[PDB]
Amino acid sequence: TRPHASISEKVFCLIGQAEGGEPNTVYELRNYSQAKRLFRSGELLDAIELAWGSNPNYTAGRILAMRIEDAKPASAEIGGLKITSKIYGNVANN
Amino acid sequence: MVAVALGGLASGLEIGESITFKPLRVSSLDQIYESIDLDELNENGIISIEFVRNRTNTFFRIVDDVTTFNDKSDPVKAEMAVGEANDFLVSELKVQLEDQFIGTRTINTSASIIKDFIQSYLGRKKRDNEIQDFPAEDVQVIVEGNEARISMTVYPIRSFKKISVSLVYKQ
Amino acid sequence: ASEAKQTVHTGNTVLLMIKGKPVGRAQSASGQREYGTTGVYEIGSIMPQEHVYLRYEGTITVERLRMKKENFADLGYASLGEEILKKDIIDILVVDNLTKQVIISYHGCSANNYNETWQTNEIVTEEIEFSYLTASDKA
Amino acid sequence: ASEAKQTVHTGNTVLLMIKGKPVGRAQSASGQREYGTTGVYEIGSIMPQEHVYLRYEGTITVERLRMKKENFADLGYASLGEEILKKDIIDILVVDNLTKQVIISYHGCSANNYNETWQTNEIVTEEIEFSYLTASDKA
Amino acid sequence: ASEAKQTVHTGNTVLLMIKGKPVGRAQSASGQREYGTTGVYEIGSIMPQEHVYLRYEGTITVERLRMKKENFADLGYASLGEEILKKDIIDILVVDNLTKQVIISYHGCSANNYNETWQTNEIVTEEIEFSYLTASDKA
Amino acid sequence: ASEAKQTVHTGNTVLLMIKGKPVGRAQSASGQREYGTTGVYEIGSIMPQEHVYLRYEGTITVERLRMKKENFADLGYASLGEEILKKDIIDILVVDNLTKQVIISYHGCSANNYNETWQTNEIVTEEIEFSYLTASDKA
Amino acid sequence: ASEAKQTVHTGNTVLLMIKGKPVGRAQSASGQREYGTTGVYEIGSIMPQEHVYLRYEGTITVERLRMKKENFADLGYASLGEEILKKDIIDILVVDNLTKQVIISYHGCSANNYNETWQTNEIVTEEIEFSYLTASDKA
Amino acid sequence: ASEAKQTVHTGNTVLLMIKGKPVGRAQSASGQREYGTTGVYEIGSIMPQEHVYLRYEGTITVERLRMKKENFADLGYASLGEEILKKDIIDILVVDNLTKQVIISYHGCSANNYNETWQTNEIVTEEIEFSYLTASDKA
Amino acid sequence: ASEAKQTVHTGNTVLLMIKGKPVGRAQSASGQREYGTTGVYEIGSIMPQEHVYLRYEGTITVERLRMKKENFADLGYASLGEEILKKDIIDILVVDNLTKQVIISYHGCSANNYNETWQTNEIVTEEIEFSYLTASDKA
Repeated sequence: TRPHASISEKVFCLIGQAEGGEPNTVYELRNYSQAKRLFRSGELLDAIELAWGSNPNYTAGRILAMRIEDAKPASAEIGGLKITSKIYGNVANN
Repeated sequence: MVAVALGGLASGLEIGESITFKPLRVSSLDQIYESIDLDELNENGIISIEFVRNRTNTFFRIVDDVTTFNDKSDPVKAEMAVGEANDFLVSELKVQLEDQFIGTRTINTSASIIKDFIQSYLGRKKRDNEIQDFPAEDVQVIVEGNEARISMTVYPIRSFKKISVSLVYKQ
Repeated sequence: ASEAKQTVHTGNTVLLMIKGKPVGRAQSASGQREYGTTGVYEIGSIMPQEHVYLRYEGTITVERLRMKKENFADLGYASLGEEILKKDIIDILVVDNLTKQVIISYHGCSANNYNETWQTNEIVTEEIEFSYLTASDKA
Repeated sequence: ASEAKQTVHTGNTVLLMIKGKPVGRAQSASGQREYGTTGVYEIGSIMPQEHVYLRYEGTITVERLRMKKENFADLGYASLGEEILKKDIIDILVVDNLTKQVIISYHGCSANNYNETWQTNEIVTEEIEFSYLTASDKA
Repeated sequence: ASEAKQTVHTGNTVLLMIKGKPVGRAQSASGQREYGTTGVYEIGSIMPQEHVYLRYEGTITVERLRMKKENFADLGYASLGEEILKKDIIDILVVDNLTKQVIISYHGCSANNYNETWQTNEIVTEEIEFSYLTASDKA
Repeated sequence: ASEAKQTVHTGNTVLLMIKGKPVGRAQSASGQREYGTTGVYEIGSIMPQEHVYLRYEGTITVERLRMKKENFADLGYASLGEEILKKDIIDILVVDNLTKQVIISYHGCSANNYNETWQTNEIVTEEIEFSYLTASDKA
Repeated sequence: ASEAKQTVHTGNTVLLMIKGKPVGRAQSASGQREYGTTGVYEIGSIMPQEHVYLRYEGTITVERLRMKKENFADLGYASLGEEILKKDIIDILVVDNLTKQVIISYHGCSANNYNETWQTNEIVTEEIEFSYLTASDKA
Repeated sequence: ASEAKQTVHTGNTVLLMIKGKPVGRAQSASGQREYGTTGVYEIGSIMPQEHVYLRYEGTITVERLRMKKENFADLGYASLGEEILKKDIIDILVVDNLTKQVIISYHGCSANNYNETWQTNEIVTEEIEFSYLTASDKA
Repeated sequence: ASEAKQTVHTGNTVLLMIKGKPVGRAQSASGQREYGTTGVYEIGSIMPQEHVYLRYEGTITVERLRMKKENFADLGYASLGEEILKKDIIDILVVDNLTKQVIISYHGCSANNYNETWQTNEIVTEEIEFSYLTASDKA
């Protein structure tokens, strides 16, 4: 069932204390479902939806965003494997 | 005999038209398979039939035309409709090349003339919508002696297969 | 002066080819086109604001001396009576004589008229005017 | 150079025949045709998609010096006044002088106009323009 | 007599330039304009009271010999088929050969037709007729 | 001749403005009115004694070429479907291009119909017919 | 001039689509609407006090050349006889050719008449006039 | 271009047949239909809620040149005076000339009017307008 | 071509006769009829069940140039004033010129209107429109 049905030129930048996703890398954004997938929490997630929810008529175009943090992923060495989390931040410990 | 029925349906379709999601008109199917099972079959290149009870009606539709060939990277091999269109187009191009050039009138039928004939043929086929598009500027011909080596590109008709809806209720 | 070094094309150094066959003893080949250039005007401005290309129209006329054999009627490119209904679309090329390199091509010509003239103490002449889908040049 | 070996037809080596009789001292014979080539266009495309042959139309004009006897009025092919109503359809042929071989034939010509001119110190001339059903060539 | 002292412009001392490139071996450049001058009349007076300029219309025709390289189709200013849809507005200048000083400029030309002619024992020729927005002269 | 000195208004020297914005590439603007002039008659007299103005009725039609952006549907003056119920009364002005001086004003226009036409090889056109409360001119 | 930069829509750069399929070789598409604008009057005032939109009415006419295959009767959008009773509501779109972007949409068209014409030496033509519920534009 | 490959029907390649006999020298055949599309409205909503097909009405007009023999009066399909009362229902077909394949059929035509015209120096013409029960197409 | 062999009737080969006398210098003769074809409908079916011929109505219009003698008023077929009350029913025939064979006959014509026109530098013309009981053709 692989084929199936299931159920502005002025580019704008945001930078600040995001609390989700790998930092030190620019991300190009188009929809806030993409934002929640990456920027789980913090002021950047509010800022993106504010930019696209800024005005009843007007909206920001594609947004360029970076999490500016020194975050690193949780990891473990056990058995014969080294295990690394794809998530970056304190939440990866869970 | 289900494969017989599928062959009777496919032979009735337009050239290049897919059996994908077409009705089968089978009465009842001894079906074990559900969605994940259908994924397992189709990813393996095994055609599967799904029973669908609509709100007020019932019909049996076939999910895809994937061929037994496993590797999906080349849809000419993996997909039957693309292969059928490729076979018919190639046979027509073969015949037209035969008539135009292997009449062997002269060696003076230089490479540029062959390039022009190719481009006119692809233009006609674009006009017929037998092909989606082709590069006008990226056809090359090299001729030496009695032999011409030709390379061309064609963009196949790009089919559209998947949709996902995220319905949200508010207020 | 020499053929390889002259900077201008001439009738001496150009062949006229149809269906892969050179047309023997053609006299002229005129190409006409019209892009239907329409200008856009307004109230409040004298000048045209812009020009839009509405429709493409093309014509080619080939003039030829009546060959004894292999004239257009016998050679099968022109036709007479109901035979027009059975003549498929034909493509004409204009090629360099030296390198056999396409100068321009008239993709899919189709006839408008077929004109003939016999006259006292003069060579018999023929003329066909084709409409064609599109023209293009390569290499 | 010689008649048998020249590759181009000329007025010297072509006879004009009507009703099986050669037309003596004809001066020219012009053949005109129109296929009514109409192009098909659409919304969404500048170019013509295809050309369709709507209607066939043909004309032949024969120019001749006024023979003393056997001019077209006396010979009975042209006619004057109500006599047009009684002249049946006529066929004209263009034939090779050497082998008496048909070059083209104009099946069923019928007159449009019959023009005459007398002038000082000049040969009298005649002209007929026929419409015809169809043209064709054989052998 | 000399170039610096002659009081009349001539084809010898004028260059035709397009997109900053001189057009090699152009033969003529005709400029046509119409102001749509309409006269105003009344009941009670025979004469026109005044003339009003209703609409501005302009045309330029450039005739050129078919260069071996860099003809208008190859050089990219003219175009064939659907390529017209992709050719941006082009500007043509008429410049003095001596001082490279603009005589007139045709702001934003766009093609109407692209005409070609091959003929026996004659130089191949080309002709483009452009519509243009406005003309002007400076310095 | 000149704009400042011509005694008659023309489409070249008049702008059409709506909501303070000039309408780009409008083609015509027709104003129609009816005063409902009824004549008063009697027994004892053939002629009308006087004419009374019963009712005022007004219409304006604006014709425009379909702009790529900012057509009437996108620009928000025309509307489709139930959106009519939400479009407030709109005022249209006819202004001199030179001095930006009001020639006439149509106080409070409201649409009657919104007409569109796509056609082969032709520019897309639009037409709106408004009813309006009153017209007036100032200065 | 170019397609991307022209400011006015044209029939060349617009596709007509029905049920997700482009209509091949359509000739025109006219959209008509009426808002039923009624004016409100009184005793004591000549002018209309306000205009009220009473009823929405819409029509679209599509003209098309009779395709050999896939004409409206064969393609299943038009219908003949009692088949009308079984044809569900259909939606027609007008789309930009370049970006496949909806210009306008006619939500739920339904036929009023289906007109055909065969004529001597002319292309066969077809016309359907639909009534539709509402129109709208997006993006 | 050719008959087998052209994508559009034309009057050249379509026959008009009645009672199994081809109609010789017909000039046009227009088909008109009306579905009686009525819209449903309410109090509380401006738009039409739905459209209902109330009644089917059909007309076909055939125009023909008055054949010497076998005109409609002599051939027995049209009739004059009380003879109408005795002419049974007749069926007309529109067929492809090439494959003799039915394009459409007008089941059970019956005449509305029979119109004739004699005129100076012009071909005599005839026209019949039939009402018919239903139309349909097969294969 | 010839009169005996042409397959189509023409104004040249048809005479218009009234009361056994040929009408000299008539210009046109139009015949109009209506059978009053009414369709029968029901509740429970969209289509018409059958068509019934309710009433027969016929008209003929004859246009003629005003003859010096023997115009319709002088010849006694038309009439002016109360003379209509005394003109009996008249029969008009349309006959072949060659064999004097009746093509159609209009049994018992009677006038509706008698129209005349004098105009500067033009031939005077006349027109009568008759109602008639029935039409028929024989042999």
